[PDB]
Amino acid sequence: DAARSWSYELEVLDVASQSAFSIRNIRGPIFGLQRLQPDNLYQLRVRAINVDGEPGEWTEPLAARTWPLGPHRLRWASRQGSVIHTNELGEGLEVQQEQLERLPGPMTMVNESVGYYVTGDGLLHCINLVHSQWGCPISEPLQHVGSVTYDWRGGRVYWTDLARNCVVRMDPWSGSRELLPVFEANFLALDPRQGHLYYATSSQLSRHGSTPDEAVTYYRVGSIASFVLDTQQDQLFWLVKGSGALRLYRAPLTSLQMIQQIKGVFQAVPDSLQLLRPLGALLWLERSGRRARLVRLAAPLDVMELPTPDQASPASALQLLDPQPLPPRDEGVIPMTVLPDSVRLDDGHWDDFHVRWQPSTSGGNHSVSYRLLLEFGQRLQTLDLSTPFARLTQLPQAQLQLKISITPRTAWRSGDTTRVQLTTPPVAPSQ
Amino acid sequence: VKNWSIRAYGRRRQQLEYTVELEPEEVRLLQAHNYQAYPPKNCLLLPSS
Amino acid sequence: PRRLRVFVERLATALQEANVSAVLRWDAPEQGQEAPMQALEYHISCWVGSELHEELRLNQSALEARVEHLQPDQTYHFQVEARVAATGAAAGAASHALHVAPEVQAVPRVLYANAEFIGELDLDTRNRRRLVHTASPVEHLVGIEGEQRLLWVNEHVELLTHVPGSAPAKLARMRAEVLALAVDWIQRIVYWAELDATAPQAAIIYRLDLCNFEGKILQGERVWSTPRGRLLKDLVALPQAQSLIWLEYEQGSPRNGSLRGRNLTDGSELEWATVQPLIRLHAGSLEPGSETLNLVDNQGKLCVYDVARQLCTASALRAQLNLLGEDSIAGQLAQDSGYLYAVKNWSIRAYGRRRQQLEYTVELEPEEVRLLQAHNYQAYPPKNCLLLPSSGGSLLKATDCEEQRCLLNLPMITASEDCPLPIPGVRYQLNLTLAPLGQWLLGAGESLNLTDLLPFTRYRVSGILSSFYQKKLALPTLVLAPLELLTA
Amino acid sequence: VDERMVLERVTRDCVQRCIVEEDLFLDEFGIQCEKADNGEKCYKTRCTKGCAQWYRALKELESCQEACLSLQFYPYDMPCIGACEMAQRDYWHLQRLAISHLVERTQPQLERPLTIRWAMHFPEHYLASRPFNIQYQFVDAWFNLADYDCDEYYVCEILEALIPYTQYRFRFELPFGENRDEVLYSPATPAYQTPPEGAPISAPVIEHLMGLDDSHLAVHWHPGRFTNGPIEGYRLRLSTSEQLVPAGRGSYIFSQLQAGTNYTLALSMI
Ligand SMILES: *[C@@H]1O[C@H](CO[C@@H]2O[C@@H](C)[C@@H](O)[C@@H](O)[C@@H]2O)[C@@H](O[C@@H]2O[C@H](CO)[C@@H](O)[C@H](O)[C@H]2NC(C)=O)[C@H](O)[C@H]1NC(C)=O
Ligand SMILES: *[C@@H]1O[C@H](CO)[C@@H](O[C@@H]2O[C@H](CO)[C@@H](O)[C@H](O)[C@H]2NC(C)=O)[C@H](O)[C@H]1NC(C)=O
Ligand SMILES: *[C@@H]1O[C@H](CO)[C@@H](O)[C@H](O)[C@H]1NC(C)=O
Ligand SMILES: *[C@@H]1O[C@H](CO)[C@@H](O)[C@H](O)[C@H]1NC(C)=O
Ligand SMILES: *[C@@H]1O[C@H](CO)[C@@H](O)[C@H](O)[C@H]1NC(C)=O
Ligand SMILES: *[C@@H]1O[C@H](CO)[C@@H](O)[C@H](O)[C@H]1NC(C)=O
Ligand SMILES: *[C@@H]1O[C@H](CO)[C@@H](O)[C@H](O)[C@H]1NC(C)=O
Ligand SMILES: *[C@@H]1O[C@H](CO)[C@@H](O)[C@H](O)[C@H]1NC(C)=O
Ligand SMILES: *[C@@H]1O[C@H](CO)[C@@H](O)[C@H](O)[C@H]1NC(C)=O
Ligand SMILES: *[C@@H]1O[C@H](CO)[C@@H](O)[C@H](O)[C@H]1NC(C)=O
Repeated sequence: DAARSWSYELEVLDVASQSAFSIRNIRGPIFGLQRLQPDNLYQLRVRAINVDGEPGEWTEPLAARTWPLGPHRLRWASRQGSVIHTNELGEGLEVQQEQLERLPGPMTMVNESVGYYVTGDGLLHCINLVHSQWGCPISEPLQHVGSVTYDWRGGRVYWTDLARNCVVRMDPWSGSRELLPVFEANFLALDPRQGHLYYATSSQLSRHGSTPDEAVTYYRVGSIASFVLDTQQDQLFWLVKGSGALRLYRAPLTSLQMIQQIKGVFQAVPDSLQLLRPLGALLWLERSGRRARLVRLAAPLDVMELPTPDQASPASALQLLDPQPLPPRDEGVIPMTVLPDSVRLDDGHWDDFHVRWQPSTSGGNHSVSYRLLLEFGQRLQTLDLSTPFARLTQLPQAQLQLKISITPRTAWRSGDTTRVQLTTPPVAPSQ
Repeated sequence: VKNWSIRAYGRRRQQLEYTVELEPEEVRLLQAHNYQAYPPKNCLLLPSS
Repeated sequence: PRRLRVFVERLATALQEANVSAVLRWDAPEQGQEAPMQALEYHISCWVGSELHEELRLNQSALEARVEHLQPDQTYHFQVEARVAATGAAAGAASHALHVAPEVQAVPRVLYANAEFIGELDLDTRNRRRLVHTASPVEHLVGIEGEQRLLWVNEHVELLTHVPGSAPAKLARMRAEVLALAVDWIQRIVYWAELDATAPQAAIIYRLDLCNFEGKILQGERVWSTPRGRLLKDLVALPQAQSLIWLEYEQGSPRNGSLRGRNLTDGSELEWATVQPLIRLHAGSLEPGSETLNLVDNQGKLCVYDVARQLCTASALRAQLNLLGEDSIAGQLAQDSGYLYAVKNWSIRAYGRRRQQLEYTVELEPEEVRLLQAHNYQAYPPKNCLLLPSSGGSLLKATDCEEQRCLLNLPMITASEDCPLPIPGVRYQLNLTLAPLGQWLLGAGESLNLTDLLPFTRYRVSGILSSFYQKKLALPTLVLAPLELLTA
Repeated sequence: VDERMVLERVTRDCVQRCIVEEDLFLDEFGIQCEKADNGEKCYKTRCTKGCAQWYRALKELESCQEACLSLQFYPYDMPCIGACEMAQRDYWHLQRLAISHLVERTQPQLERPLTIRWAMHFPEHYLASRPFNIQYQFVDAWFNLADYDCDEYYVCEILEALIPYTQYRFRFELPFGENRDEVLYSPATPAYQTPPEGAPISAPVIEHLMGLDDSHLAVHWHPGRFTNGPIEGYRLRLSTSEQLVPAGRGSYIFSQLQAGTNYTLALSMI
């Protein structure tokens, strides 16, 4: 019942102009300050005036730097499946018409209608946000899915299948799935410039490319909580959830160093790290769902705290929505189909028995590699080639009908299979 | 390279060893993995004195 | 039923990285007398969290394994399953999780030296060895565990060495009664103290460098001596503090033990403050930054001393060792990195440093143990500090000259600013030239005083610098800066 | 007899899944087999090879990439590896659902070296699983115990130097295979207090330290977490005045000090 009815002082110290601007007579500890210049840094201290006019001391200045100017929208998701679009304060709430499932994760957007998200039980769901009667190629939800990502350039949806320990690449327009040889991965991000798939296990974080020379391991350990990929600045952040210490790192895509270790019993949601683009900031949602933590890359020691709105009171996902639209599917990375008339089995002298075809090209001139299948009756021979050339070693000599299947591929996707049947030439010497 | 075929002549036995036929626009340049003999590790690195 | 016994063993060899291995020992299950001795297949899987570290399958009668390349401050889980080899039947299974922590963990092995031999007594398996059969009985015993070298003094007062695979070689023959013995393990210097029979009695500290030992008998060098009327006991060399701690008592008062010593670089006398007079001094942790002495007060009370803080340190092993009595902890007291050994009533009692408890009590024959030496962890410098330096520099400083001679000073060498300790076994080879006139192969620490020089004539010295480890590794010799020395 | 039903149920579900999803995945060579070939190029033959090789890889500690190694489809036979990994996670899910009630109904017992006796047994494929962790908790989160030694009947022996005069609760974490979400937790033990030994390792944290007037100075404090024994006294050094205050009092007020100047309080715990 002791009374401390005080009026507080909040100063604004701009570092760009060296100007001290101070207001008076605020009654509560909460204050909503308005009318700041964007893309600017400020220093803030607080003291408190009593009834008699004697103020308290200054505090330490906090490095407070503004969000840049723009319609900068945050997409909140509940644990009950409601989607609320706020701006960067947690104000300006718009309740979206879509209804997600229980405990949804980060929604990965394919075009402006169709998105893919992974719930808390491991199921992967598709939702058409605009017209829900059509747009999803997979009819039922798919179990044991770790995360999901999308390549805009290849036009392929990538998810980690936790049951198979594989990464499944899917066409969003047809639902055709491909097993990729990426093992024990939990989270995915693909670089669209070069086609490299970056993946993080529970133990390690590494890279998968179109050749085995392009596999670079960046980290080896607690466990990796999430990771994001910075395509523009050529760098790579991840969250390691250890023994009571949430620690974030940075490595280039080609110095591995520690940015901030957050100590406490509270930790982050797996797949909740996000790169905020206009600050160069890193966000993660907390496990209790009532708090989103933000660190700036310029100032590592300042860890900002974003409270969650009351309408979505436990949160399970938060994205900064990109203000540009997503770019469409590139037809410059699609490999052209190998012509079936150009697949010859023109042989040389001695033991040079080989199959040549016209080389498949793409629109933008990318490296087209080939996978070839042979059928000598029951005999099978599979070759992974980088040239339009395949030497036949085990030729059975007895004038067979050979079935040849050329599949062109790039680093982003694969072309259509060309299936031909060719009569083998007569082989007189056998030595 | 003679008449769309690359002919390897062995240095030890002094004979023609391999003749591999080519497509007519496969070879414009020809470079071999010749043995690039390196100095020892005292010569390549920083000196002592 | 017997349990699986895993021990963390850290072994450091000079010019090599310190490796950490787990010694896994498990006895066989109980078999009947009708069946013979059965081969047991031991499947050992070692895990670090959720990843597999090493996987071992061994056919043995009883388990004796080593899992190499463990990392310090890391939790390793050893999943060991035992199956009978001929039938496939499961004999047993064990799961041992182990924080590594190598400053407080070792294998319980001591070195004992009776009148007949020097042997190893493992206190886990209770098995006795013989390292060297001595013709004359051992009085003092120290060791260098990086090269398995035992240095000892017999009754015929002679200093001998023993590498495994060779005969005992005499390093020195000594003409007085030896009070104590110690070794600098980094610089390979063996320090001992000899009695003086002058009626004020003192103890003269001798030294001998093991890098000058080429197979013939060397002689010791007097470097320090005691103030007269006082005597030495219990020489302990600390290399990382560069100290040589003894116990200096007075003749006629052996229970007035005071801790003194010298600094090993400049020879300055160092003093250590104790709250009570002493009787005997034993070495402790031998770890850089945390060096320890196990010193005994005159009441039969152990103090776990700290060298850097110059004060007593309270431990839970201090109360348990004081219950053994004065004759046990001042009889023989040994301490490795993991255990702390004492002999009471013909039984050697290992007290563990990590759990602060009595761990092993092994009964003895009444004349088995006269001395007790533990394999304490001799921490070595890195390979930049032990070897030859990179830059030559102006190491020889020119002194003030007379007309006849110039006293050239020959100092010790640290390899860089990151290396605090001197380079072991430094030998200069020098010639003198008139700006050869002389040829000297002289070590570091002494002086070359250079007689028969012409007056008002400049002279020039030149030198190469040779160390012990650069001759062993066949590394090339540094040529230092040829400096010119003027005579007036 | 329950284990062979679990084996045959996982093998039945594996061959039934490889019958079902044979049209679902586009292969890298463009295979597109029909429903009745039984040829080596197709999804169904490589996938039933994966359901043939899942148990032999588990009991001999082989990976599914190393078990499903072929010279036709190299370096990775993805239906074979996928069917092996799906059958191994279905097997460890069925063992966890089999033994879940027996894990969560059986309480470990502490006796006193410190010994936990749990009334269970090691699994049949013990080396194929992850290592079990004993977990500790202060009574007044669960952290993993670093040093223990257990045999096959779970008669464990804690070799970790615990904090003296600290109430502890212990439980068993059982992982099942390499899946990190498939862990079973045992119930906690009855709470055991360590016997008291040694000096305290935690300084007592003050609550409020201010002056009363120009001639008095007040302090309030609470005891620390690891007090290492029965608490007897708190020594207060003001810089000097050094007083002895017993264990019941947590507030002391100094006197006869100088007006208007800057001091330093040192508080210890005895
Ligand atoms: C460990 O030993 C087993 C069994 O050893 C066999 O039985 C003993 C009594 C003795 O007579 C041995 O010489 C026998 O080999 C080994 O299992 C055998 O392994 C070989 C080689 O792979 C195989 O041909 C045999 O069939 C196996 N025999 C049996 C009975 O299982 C096993 O390999 C040994 N392990 C290691 C790591 O050496
Ligand atoms: C976004 O892409 C999806 C496909 O991923 C489109 O959905 C198709 O829409 C047409 C027209 O409504 C339907 O006939 C198809 O059946 C849908 N495809 C599938 C696979 O179901 C969708 O129209 C696209 N949205 C926009 C705005 O372009
Ligand atoms: C690709 O190659 C063609 C033919 O060589 C050329 O005309 C074209 O400029 C190249 N680039 C793109 C982006 O299409
Ligand atoms: C040279 O090449 C042509 C290519 O058509 C071929 O017909 C001819 O036989 C070759 N000549 C010789 C001598 O091999
Ligand atoms: C470990 O160190 C010892 C002593 O230096 C040596 O004999 C042994 O070969 C080492 N073992 C390794 C590196 O596996
Ligand atoms: C023990 O020695 C110290 C230091 O020499 C001296 O002051 C002291 O008197 C001695 N005590 C006795 C009882 O002789
Ligand atoms: C010994 O002398 C060296 C060099 O003067 C100095 O660095 C060191 O501190 C001294 N050691 C002790 C223990 O005083
Ligand atoms: C001490 O040793 C003797 C040896 O005969 C033995 O009888 C005696 O029991 C021992 N005392 C204790 C207390 O163990
Ligand atoms: C060497 O000269 C020094 C100068 O101090 C002198 O002490 C010493 O006696 C000389 N030694 C000899 C052997 O002449
Ligand atoms: C000293 O001179 C002799 C004779 O030329 C030569 O063998 C030796 O290497 C020289 N040593 C130095 C250190 O210059």
